[PDB]
Amino acid sequence: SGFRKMAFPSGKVEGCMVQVTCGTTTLNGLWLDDVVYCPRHVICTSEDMLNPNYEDLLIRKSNHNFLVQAGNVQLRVIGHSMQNCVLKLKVDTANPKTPKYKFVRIQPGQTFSVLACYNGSPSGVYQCAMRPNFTIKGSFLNGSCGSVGFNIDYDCVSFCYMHHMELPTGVHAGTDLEGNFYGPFVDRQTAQAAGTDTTITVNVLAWLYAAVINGDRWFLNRFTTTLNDFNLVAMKYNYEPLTQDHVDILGPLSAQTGIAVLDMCASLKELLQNGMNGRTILGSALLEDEFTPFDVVRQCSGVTF
Repeated sequence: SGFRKMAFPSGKVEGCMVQVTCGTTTLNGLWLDDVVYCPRHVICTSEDMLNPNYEDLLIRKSNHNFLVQAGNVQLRVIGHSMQNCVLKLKVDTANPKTPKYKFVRIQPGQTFSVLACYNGSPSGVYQCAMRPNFTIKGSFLNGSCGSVGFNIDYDCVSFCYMHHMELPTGVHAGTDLEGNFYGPFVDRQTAQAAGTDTTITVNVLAWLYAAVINGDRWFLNRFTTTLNDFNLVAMKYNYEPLTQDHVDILGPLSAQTGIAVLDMCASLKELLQNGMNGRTILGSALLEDEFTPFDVVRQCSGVTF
């Protein structure tokens, strides 16, 4: 028992992190097989970021201008190309620690682990979610760019995020590993603001199931609701609409606890309208939405990698 914000073990990813320098800019790269992936803004000066023409800036760069260091040892760059907002540096050595891997593009509501890195060295690991406004609420200092987000399926690492930028509201934007930004964000120092940070309803319900499994039961009431009635109330509180597909996804947690999804929706409706009255659920005074149904099943059944 107990329920914690749990990250994937980071060992497989620690083995892929390198340092990339172009002139005075140092950030992180991901070394898989004989390719190093990094944010294309590695080629930019502070001044360049106000209005960069990446194709024009790249013409001034050769292979030998990209300095790649893997734990104190220099890698030889034999090719470079830009794909969307990432640079692909071809190196003459395959990473001997390359895990089985995939590049995925995740949906809002999906969670992943971040390995925060500086100068190609791991600092820490933590769990995030892709927000409905396509930002993440990370922890990233200057130097953190090229840090990656990932999920592990037994022995296979699915890379879903590469860190590029911070919005002045303190939230984070980045790309998939094909270099496409999540959401409308661009790698330019121009006015960009996040949209409404809506709450991931299906994730809140998963976490309420987690609470019941772990004996935290004070919020269970004698009520039920309908999807349409729940969604009338949810919308008022900037919760995402709940769909029949979401109900189906919560099936396993419903079955484990014997509490119908619509009964748990009725408990959530009462928590939204009444508040917590100074009580806590799984050590939180807020409704937590960064656990997916899959995350709850995994943590409550002890799945390993």
